[PDB]
Amino acid sequence: ADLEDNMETLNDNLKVIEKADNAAQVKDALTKMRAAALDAQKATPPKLEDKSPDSPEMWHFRHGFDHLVGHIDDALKLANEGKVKEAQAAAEQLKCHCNHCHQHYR
Amino acid sequence: ADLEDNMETLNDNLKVIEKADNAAQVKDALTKMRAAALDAQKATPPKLEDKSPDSPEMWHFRHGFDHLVGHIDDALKLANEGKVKEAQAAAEQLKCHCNHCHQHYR
Ligand code: HEC
Ligand code: HEC
Ligand SMILES: [Co+2]
Ligand SMILES: [Co+2]
Repeated sequence: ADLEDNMETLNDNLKVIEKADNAAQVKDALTKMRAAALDAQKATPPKLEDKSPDSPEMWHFRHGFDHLVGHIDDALKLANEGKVKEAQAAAEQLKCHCNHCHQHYR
Repeated sequence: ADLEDNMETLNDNLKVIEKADNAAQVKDALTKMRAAALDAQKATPPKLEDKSPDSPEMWHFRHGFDHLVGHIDDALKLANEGKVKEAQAAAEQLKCHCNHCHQHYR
């Protein structure tokens, strides 16, 4: 998988969670999102290839993935409690993370 | 001013930007929000009253204000460049910062 594949996995699984109505469905989708975010988390993206690894811009980009993963983890815990609607609300709140990183990068 | 005061300032001024009758109200509201966020960063939220100031919880709470201030500063720069519509568009995205911190700590 590459960055584009991981991003499509995140995109589609948000909608799977929206469409779902049970905890198993939400858990499975969040687990796939976690794997995609972890797969994309470590690579320096093309626009930052020439920046220092500890540069502010690279730091903020890496933290975007770290924080996204943290909130996926929190949503997964809600699904594992059987709290379907709370997990779905947490998943919808992930969109803020998506848009924030995209707005910085583009 | 206390944390409740700071949050009222943030709420009122975010809505001012959305409803701004003229462009100059946007910069004025962003300026007040910036100060409210830096004041709030010096408070302890009720749900974290029993936690160490070095807890992961207090660290993430304080950091949320630094990140909010960074995006307020980006919007202020747009306003100061005369790009007030772009600044108003940027201000609407600030709601993600409010929602993220609230889901943890409000
Ligand atoms: C940075 C820390 C990111 C986070 C968090 C998320 N995405 Fe992303 N996304 C990122 C990059 C570097 C790119 C490629 C360059 C570009 O500007 O497109 C993308 C791209 C996408 C795409 C494809 C283009 C598009 O239609 O927007 C999608 C569909 C996408 N990203 C989805 C997505 C979602 C749903 C996220 C949150 C769950 C998300 N991304 C987080 C960088 C980052
Ligand atoms: C953490 C980093 C926060 C950010 C960013 C924002 N808010 Fe907040 N808010 C936070 C806490 C911990 C609390 C609870 C305070 C309490 O004493 O109970 C709040 C509360 C509010 C409220 C309600 C205030 C009240 O009198 O009960 C409002 C209206 C509010 N917050 C608004 C608000 C807005 C609009 C923000 C973004 C611009 C925002 N807050 C950011 C913590 C944090
Ligand atoms: Co968080
Ligand atoms: Co940012």
